[PDB]
Amino acid sequence: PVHILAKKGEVAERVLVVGDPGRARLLSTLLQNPKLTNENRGFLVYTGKYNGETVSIATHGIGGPSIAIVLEELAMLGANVFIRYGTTGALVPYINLGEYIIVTGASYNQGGLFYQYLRDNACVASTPDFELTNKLVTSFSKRNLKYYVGNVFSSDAFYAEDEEFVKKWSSRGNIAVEMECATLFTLSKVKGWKSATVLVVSDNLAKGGIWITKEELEKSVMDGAKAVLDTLTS
Amino acid sequence: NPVHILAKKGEVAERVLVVGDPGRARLLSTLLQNPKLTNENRGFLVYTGKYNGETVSIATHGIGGPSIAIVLEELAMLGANVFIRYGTTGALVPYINLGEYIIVTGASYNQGGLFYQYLRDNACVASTPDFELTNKLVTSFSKRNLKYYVGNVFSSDAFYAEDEEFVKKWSSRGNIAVEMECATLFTLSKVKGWKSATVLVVSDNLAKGGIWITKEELEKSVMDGAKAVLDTLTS
Amino acid sequence: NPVHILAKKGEVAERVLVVGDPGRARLLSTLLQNPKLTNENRGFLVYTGKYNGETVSIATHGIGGPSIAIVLEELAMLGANVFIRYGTTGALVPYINLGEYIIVTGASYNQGGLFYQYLRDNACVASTPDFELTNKLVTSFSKRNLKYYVGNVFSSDAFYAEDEEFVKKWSSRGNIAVEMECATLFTLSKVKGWKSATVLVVSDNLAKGGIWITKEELEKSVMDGAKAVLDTLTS
Amino acid sequence: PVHILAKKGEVAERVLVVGDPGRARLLSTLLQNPKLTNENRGFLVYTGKYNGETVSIATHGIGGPSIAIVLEELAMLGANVFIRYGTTGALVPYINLGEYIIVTGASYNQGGLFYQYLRDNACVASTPDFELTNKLVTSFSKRNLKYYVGNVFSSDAFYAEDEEFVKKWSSRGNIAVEMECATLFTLSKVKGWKSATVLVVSDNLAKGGIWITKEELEKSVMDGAKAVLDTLTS
Amino acid sequence: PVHILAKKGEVAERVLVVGDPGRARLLSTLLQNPKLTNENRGFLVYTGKYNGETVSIATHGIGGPSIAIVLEELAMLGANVFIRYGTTGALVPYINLGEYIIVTGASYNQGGLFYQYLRDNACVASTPDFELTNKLVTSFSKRNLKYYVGNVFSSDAFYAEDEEFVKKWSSRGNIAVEMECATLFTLSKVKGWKSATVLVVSDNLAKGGIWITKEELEKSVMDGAKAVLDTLTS
Amino acid sequence: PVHILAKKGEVAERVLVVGDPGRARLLSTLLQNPKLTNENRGFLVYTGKYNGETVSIATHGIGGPSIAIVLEELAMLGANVFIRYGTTGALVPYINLGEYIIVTGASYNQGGLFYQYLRDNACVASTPDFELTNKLVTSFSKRNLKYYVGNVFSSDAFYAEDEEFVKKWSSRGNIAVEMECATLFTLSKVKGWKSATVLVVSDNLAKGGIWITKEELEKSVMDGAKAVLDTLTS
Repeated sequence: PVHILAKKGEVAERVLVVGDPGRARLLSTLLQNPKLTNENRGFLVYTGKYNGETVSIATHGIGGPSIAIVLEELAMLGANVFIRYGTTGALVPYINLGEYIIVTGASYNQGGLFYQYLRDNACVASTPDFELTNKLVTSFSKRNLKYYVGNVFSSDAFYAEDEEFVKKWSSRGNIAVEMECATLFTLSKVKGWKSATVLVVSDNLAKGGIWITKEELEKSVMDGAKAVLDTLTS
Repeated sequence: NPVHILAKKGEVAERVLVVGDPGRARLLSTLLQNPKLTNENRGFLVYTGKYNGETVSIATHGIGGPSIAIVLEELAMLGANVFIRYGTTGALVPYINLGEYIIVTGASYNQGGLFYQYLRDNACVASTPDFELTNKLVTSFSKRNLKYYVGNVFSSDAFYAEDEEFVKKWSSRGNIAVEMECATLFTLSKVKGWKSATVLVVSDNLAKGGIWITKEELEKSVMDGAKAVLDTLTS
Repeated sequence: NPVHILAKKGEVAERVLVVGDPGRARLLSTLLQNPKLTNENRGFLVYTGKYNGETVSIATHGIGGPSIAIVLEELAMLGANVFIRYGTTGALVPYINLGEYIIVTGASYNQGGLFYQYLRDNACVASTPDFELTNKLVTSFSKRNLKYYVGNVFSSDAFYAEDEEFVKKWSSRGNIAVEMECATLFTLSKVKGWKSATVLVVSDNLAKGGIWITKEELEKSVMDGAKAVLDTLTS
Repeated sequence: PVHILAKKGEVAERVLVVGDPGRARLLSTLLQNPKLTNENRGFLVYTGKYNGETVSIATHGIGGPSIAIVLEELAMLGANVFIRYGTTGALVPYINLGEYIIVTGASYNQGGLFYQYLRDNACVASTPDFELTNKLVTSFSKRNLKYYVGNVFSSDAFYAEDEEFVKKWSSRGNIAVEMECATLFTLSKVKGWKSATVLVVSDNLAKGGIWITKEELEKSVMDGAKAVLDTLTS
Repeated sequence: PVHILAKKGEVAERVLVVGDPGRARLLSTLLQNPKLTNENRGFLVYTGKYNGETVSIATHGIGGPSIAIVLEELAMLGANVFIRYGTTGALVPYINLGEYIIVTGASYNQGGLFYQYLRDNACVASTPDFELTNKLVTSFSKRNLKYYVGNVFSSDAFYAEDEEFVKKWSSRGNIAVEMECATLFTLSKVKGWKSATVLVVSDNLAKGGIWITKEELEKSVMDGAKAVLDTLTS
Repeated sequence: PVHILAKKGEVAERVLVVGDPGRARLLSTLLQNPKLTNENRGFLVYTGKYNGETVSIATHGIGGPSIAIVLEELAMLGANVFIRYGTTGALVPYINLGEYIIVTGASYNQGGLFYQYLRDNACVASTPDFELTNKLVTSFSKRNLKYYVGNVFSSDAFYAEDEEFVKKWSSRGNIAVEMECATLFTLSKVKGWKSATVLVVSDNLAKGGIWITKEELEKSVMDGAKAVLDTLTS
């Protein structure tokens, strides 16, 4: 571990991963006796208790290259189950801000990180663990939360322009866009890790007029985190 | 109008079980009530009957992405919108036994041709089946006490192309079996708005020597799986 | 051994006329002396008889590169080494009339899948038929006073994929017609050392409205062309 | 900007960017009257004065996707001159630890980010601003620092295995490897920004290793930072 | 015409194209009352008479980019029929030095020039005109010359190393390697020009031990040129 | 070498390369006691002295494939420092005819030549030698010549149509277009040669046109050549 500087036995087997260190710390308060195991390079990691089960909440930063490093090092420290909990922008009009999307697969443009790991340009199925995903669905529905199940496009260029973005990716079967799922899923399949993803809808690209308040999004993040933690400790 | 599948509108059901071998289509039609052959053009046998109070069609798709794409497109033009592929496959992992089943959760594939023509560029669009439908398949195979494994498959386009590290390469990429039509089915269904899924009967294990099964042991496996699929399609 | 074409060794001739429609294979077998069905597995009808004192087989290859690749591979394993594809096609240029023929000199294609698996990279390997064999086809069609055009074709993998400038794009690239198996046939024959060629019956013109021909006018066209191909195969 | 929440007027036109939030905090002590203008998502940004000019030190995280986001938002807040200061692994045996590499270009594997921005697979020259780079050579020369000028490979997969890694990239004209330069240079050429990069060698992939010290590196990092600030304010 | 500076009516409709200006001048002596119409940038072009038929012999230099420019300009000057006459290296052991190969198609690596003309990476059939090629075969056989008919690989890198070169390209259906055929054929199909190619075997890559004398190769070049000219004026 | 038939010891380590054989002949008059060491295939090579150093002026023809062959053979004959001096079309409105462009990098479309040499599709940084390029800036400055420093697009298809040519390449950080730089730079990085390039602007693709004269260009070409020779002998 060059970036995450935790010690032997500090990182839990099951980890809730988020991109924003602010969210990691915030969610750490849902744990019992949470301990900061790492803060190097801003990647905050907390290990505490949830439902009497030891788990960790880790920061993975933005982008495939970043989350790949974090996952590799966390696994080197004992982690083998990862559930990414993040924010996304819907690509379909019917989804509201504050609702969730349980990811079933990730579309991505070839090259870069994937070529280095896969060694060629084959489109390897980028999917989460079947079982873990169904467990998330039960957990969310059990908590009466509004979620949608579908694929997402994992973009590498947040600001790159594309006048046909929404139609293009929505017509391709994706209902939302974020940036780490493809990497998380593919690397996991290749390394043998059990992974899944649930995203909180913070924006709707198919409706640049709707908005959620700050207090209403943090409540959405908190309610979902509980559902994810129920799953990580089930 | 369709130029390969010459069935008339109203002769193809909304729910379709698709298989590659026209012989399997004929053999499975016996599971339907009052089965009627609605097409035989170009050898693409399509039967339409009932099952569980639902009208269902069993259609032949031939071998390969190009062939299945054509059949799916035409069936859809004839009103089909729910497809469940029931095929045969070679396992890529040691622990999966012959005659057992694989419920597909995704398909790996090499870019090019068909995908480029439909998608218009070389993006790796997630090639996955309908979530709801796939879980129902699981439920039906479980309710009928059948041994299944859930995982991704590699949809190859060249059955006989040589590749020395084939099995290890694709199994290390998270695929547990290999066949040739899933990527096309999933991706095209995604683009066209169709609900699709797939279950495969393991007829070979590329990871474990050359173990075998009696011809009858295999037919039973195919028959048992067909019933579970038909239950799903009509659930 | 072959797992799709279940003909036994000695049941498939060295010279094979291959067609995509199993119905055409049956219909053309009548041109052979003492035609015998040597396979029907998976609908791939293969007939073997004589013509001009030569033993010849007529085999079904289904639709698409993946399908024809499998059939060619297995027929070859059964001793075949000379293949002449006789199919149907859509002209990309205005001046070619329905029922007329196109003797293929090359095939354009989109890289990917099958080609990548066989070639191992994305090189554009010249996809051309055997020179000697193609000239003989020309000679036979000329000797039988049939109207043919000689030129390249685009071997598409997605029959229904949308492309607004399709006809102009491919015709401006030097292709006079479009079908789906030539690139695979030519390239694979090149790699495997087989002698292959192809003649196509024009059943549609994508460049000129929607002119048509009687069903019988078409069958005659197919029959007349089959005779010329059989003459070539046995010359 | 949704990531860097600095107020307009809180980010300088001249920006020194580093991947580690920790390094940004440490280097802010080199500015006069340093103010923290952003803390969101861990992307610490400091603004202050140096040699009579307003300057900012910003965190870009790891990988092309992350730095692209940060550069775009800093640019939207007024930044137009960027100088990345990072760590790297040398690909040639003669470069010692603690020394510096002034980058003249970046090799990269075609990938999603470049495709989304460039709209095709063209290998656009990924180079820094010529003038700015020479000013860097001048500043590092004036401070008597040991540096080498050359191309670097901007990798997207820190942990991807490659049996011939060193031989391959060194034979392609690269003397070091890192992860954000290609993105920085290419994005800057497309956006019209002036950019450059200096790297501190913290490891040598071509040599068994060198005997240095956590404090020899500290000084090396600080010394270089002064050279960059001089350049940014030249 | 920026490179070939001929005037209206100087370039013939039918042109024999060779890569070496030395060969163009040498072959010009087979014509009657040959006139040098251009020598700009070394691209020597001669227009004379053969069998009472007006024809031209033009220099196209080495490589796809070079021959593409020459063909484009020659066509702009009235040319529409081109028969490339050059040298090649056999990829099969059974062909001797001084014999000829009548090209039926050309294999090539995608990209560069082809992407600019074709606008994407489709593998367009790169073949010569069917009729013209058969005419060459009759002409050579008529002159009792030893030729082979087959495809060739049009390489862009004469010195690029490839330890499996011969097996790779020979197993792909090519019997020889040169550098302009793919360009000649594809551009011709796209521009509507009638083209063909005959190559003189100057080397056998599948036998790095055989050699031909200088007087024996020039006789091979002269004998073949006559056969090609018979065809261009038939 | 099978193309450049110069005798070993007849080619200098320092070489000024130009595409036009005619320009090579014209510039040889700048050397002391110029000797023609190669005439084969039109690739005129002259060797002589200048500022107390042996120097060669060689012809490379048009396109990457041609220059690659010439560079490889000159290198086999002892050349290791190359400076290309060519003509170019500006992609930005502010550059006037007769002025110069000192190239800092080359954009290119992935193609056969790069694939054969690099063995894959990696976008290796195609840059000139940093030192050599600065020496060029110095020599052109000392001779009071008007130049601009920037990247160029190395095209393979002079006549390929592209409705948005200028906008596309200028927006990608390129200020001019030519055809051999990418090959020169990349091959040199892989082979260990020291290379650079200066271009004379003979046309401006972004502006209707400028009123110059065949003799203003002659002088521009001669003046630049002296600046390059000074650099090569610096």
